[PDB]
Amino acid sequence: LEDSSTISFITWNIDGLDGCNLPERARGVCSCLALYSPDVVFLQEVIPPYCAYLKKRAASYTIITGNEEGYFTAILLKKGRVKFKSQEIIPFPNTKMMRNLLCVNVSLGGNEFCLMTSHLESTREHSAERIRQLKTVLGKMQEAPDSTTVIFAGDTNLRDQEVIKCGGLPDNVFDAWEFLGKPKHCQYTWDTKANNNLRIPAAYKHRFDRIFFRAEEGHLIPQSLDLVGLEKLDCGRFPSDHWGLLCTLNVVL
Amino acid sequence: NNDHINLKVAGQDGSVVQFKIKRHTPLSKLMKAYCERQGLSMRQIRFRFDGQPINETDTPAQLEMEDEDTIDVFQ
Ligand SMILES: [Ca+2]
Repeated sequence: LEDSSTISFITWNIDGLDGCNLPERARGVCSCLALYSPDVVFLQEVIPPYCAYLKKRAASYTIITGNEEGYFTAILLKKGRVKFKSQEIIPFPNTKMMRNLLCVNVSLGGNEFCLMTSHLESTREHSAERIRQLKTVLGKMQEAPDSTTVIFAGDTNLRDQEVIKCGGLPDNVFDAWEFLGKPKHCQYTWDTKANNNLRIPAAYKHRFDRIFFRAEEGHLIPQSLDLVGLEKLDCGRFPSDHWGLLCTLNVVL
Repeated sequence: NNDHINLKVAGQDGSVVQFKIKRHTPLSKLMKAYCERQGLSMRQIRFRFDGQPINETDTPAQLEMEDEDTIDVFQ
């Protein structure tokens, strides 16, 4: 018996820009992935040394990258479950940090998907550009064919009231966390009190990592949302300064 | 009613595959999905339900399907 109506994925900024403890935290992330064995992984802040790790540690995922230099995004597709159809990279023209929108059209369970990830512009001071990128993303989600189901999951770096100023998610787009009732246990994906990677004890926390999806009503139904990477590794640190998000959804024809 | 049903497609091969579908979704959507997942074309396989062939236009509601019903598929 096989269940074609449930898909799972994780999205996770894995802090490739932190060079100390690179091999170890990488193995940590791959182990978290092996535990849950998601159909898709959305990775941000991946460096080339972190890709090579995934080729042989997570050799069961096909890998598609948003770039090759510096740090970029990546989407991992489970070999056998997911059928790669096509791939597309949409630039952010004013990006000062080489950010972009990576789009992967796939098949999963016989359902057409367009999967998108990005690592929108960072820091408080670049809010204006971060909102412009969100509008491009929001924008690209609607260009997609009515037949396909678009899922976006990434490190939006978004702050409170920024979505409110950008003009709000559009009618056929929902936030998985808002859909499930804004659960408390997964409300912060960047938490400096429960995470000690960046080593800044001042207690700032945000919902940087967010899942958006377009779909007609009751045709894509978020079932659960959970933090991952809560495991303190051997060095005492966590795989990243971000918690990852694990999402299970129902696809309904 | 925010409601759907679970349908199973069973093959000659012994494989059973579950799908969720709303009661007024045309079953063509489910047939097309099964062909995509299994890598089969419509032309070679046929779908039946309680003995009878399935028109693409027919809904679960019209065939009075119920949760956990099974569609049979033949090569
Ligand atoms: Ca970082």
